[PDB]
Amino acid sequence: GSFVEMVDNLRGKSGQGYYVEMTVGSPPQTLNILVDTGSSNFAVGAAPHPFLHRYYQRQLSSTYRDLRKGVYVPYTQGKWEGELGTDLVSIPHGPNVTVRANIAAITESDKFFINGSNWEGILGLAYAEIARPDDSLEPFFDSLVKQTHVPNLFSLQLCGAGFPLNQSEVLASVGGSMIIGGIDHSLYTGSLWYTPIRREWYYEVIIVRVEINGQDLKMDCKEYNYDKSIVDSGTTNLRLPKKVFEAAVKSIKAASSTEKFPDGFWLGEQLVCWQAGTTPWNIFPVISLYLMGEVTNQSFRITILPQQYLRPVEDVATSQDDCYKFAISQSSTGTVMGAVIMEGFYVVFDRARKRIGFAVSACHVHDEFRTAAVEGPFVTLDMEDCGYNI
Ligand SMILES: CCCN(CCC)C(=O)c1cc(C)cc(C(=O)N[C@@H](Cc2cc(F)cc(F)c2)[C@H](O)[C@H]2C[C@@H](Oc3ccccc3)CN2)c1
Repeated sequence: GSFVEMVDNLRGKSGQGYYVEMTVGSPPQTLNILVDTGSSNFAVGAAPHPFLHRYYQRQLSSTYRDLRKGVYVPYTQGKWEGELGTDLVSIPHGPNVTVRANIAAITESDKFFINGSNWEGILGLAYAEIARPDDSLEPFFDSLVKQTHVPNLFSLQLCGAGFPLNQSEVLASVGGSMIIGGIDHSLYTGSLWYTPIRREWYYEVIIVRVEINGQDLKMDCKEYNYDKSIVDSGTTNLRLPKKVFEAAVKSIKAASSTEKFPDGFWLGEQLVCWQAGTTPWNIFPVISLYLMGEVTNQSFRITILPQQYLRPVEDVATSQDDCYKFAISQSSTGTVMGAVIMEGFYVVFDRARKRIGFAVSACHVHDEFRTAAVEGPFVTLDMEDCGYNI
């Protein structure tokens, strides 16, 4: 590992998001910021809110510049409205550089901030095409690269604990690493396999085959990417297009049929619990997603365990039982490879070479019998046809 200064700089968990510490303004104002590869705006709370114990105070920054323009971002989940401006930004546990970046000062929000998450803003790491108001508002990473010598690449290791973390624990625990400008080899095992970034807006990729315990889901691969497939640290679950979700759940139910679970569990709403240490991991299937490779007619696969798609949650009775929620749900906006999926791998966002790399994470949760995996190559034809076109 050659980036020790950035190793272990993240905190959080899949259900509330992973964040990195940043500073904005002069003198520096420290804020915790949600790492979101699923959007492209850098925005921070800039006014009191019930769930924030601190926020950006523009009047106290000598380097603050007002862009005299409003901005509104309606995400799938929540929304915020704010005022645009620029200011000096740094990442304490990151590259030792300071850059002038666009900042949306949030003045109003609805279902955006999360009670107890410990973050006060969001860092959209995707491309300008999806930035609000429009693509003229340069994203943070683009500014960082244009203004410094930092290589055009970042990598993420999100570390799920494998069990519930209470308020005190989640504040003291290391949640992972965000390596800005490089790849740290201590964060993964095995080889890195790369899939092309189909188009630069979201970090869009193409899934060409799906297996549940090795059994082909057997759908037209176009269905897997309808209307797109993205890698999104800003979403907890693996979200799947309606028809794919229905087929996946049917197959996962069949594989785990030795135990019956309530509909509320499969809807991702209610938790299921087992006596301490008795979670029957072995009855649940592994899930493999084959992604387009960099070489013609070649693909590779990433395999996740139920230790990834079953999200640890504290029992309503704070008992000693081990409980979880099903972290796979349906989408009407394409496949979303969220945090629970990223927790199994070290993910390299190689913007310079327009590709995304995957490798088994040194911190993924597993058991003595199975492990997550990244394997290849496989001969796969007409993969271009797996991509969707409106
Ligand atoms: C992460 C903590 C738990 N959580 C949020 C609270 C329930 C989710 O799992 C979740 C669930 C859904 C169904 C959507 C989004 C969602 O919209 N996430 C976006 C980021 C985000 C928004 C928010 F309000 C609170 C957050 F904690 C995180 C991300 O950019 C998604 C949205 C879409 O891309 C865009 C849509 C519109 C504009 C720009 C990007 C694909 N990436 C997030």
